[PDB]
Amino acid sequence: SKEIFLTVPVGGGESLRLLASDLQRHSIAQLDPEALGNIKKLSNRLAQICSSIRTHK
Amino acid sequence: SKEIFLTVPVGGGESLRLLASDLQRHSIAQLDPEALGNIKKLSNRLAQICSSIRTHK
Repeated sequence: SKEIFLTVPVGGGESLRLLASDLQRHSIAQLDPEALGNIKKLSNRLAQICSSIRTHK
Repeated sequence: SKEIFLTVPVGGGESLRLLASDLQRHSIAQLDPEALGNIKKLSNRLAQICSSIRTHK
């Protein structure tokens, strides 16, 4: 494991392998309703951590 | 694999396991300079896909 990726199990079984070096839109737009919710929260919460970090200091 | 998580290899070896159900801030603030860059892009690009999807239609 060298590259970064997200694991979003389609529905509730097989886990998906989507690398950040590409981040396919459809791969996420083909998930289940419950999945879309998790993803949205993933980016939202994450975005908060970044700003919280001091990169200008 | 049922829960969603991100894999950010610290420096360049062992991959990290950070679930989205918690998303630890420090775990990301302790990574390497090259890692922080990838993460920031991960959330940015992802955020675009969401808005691209039609959830109001």
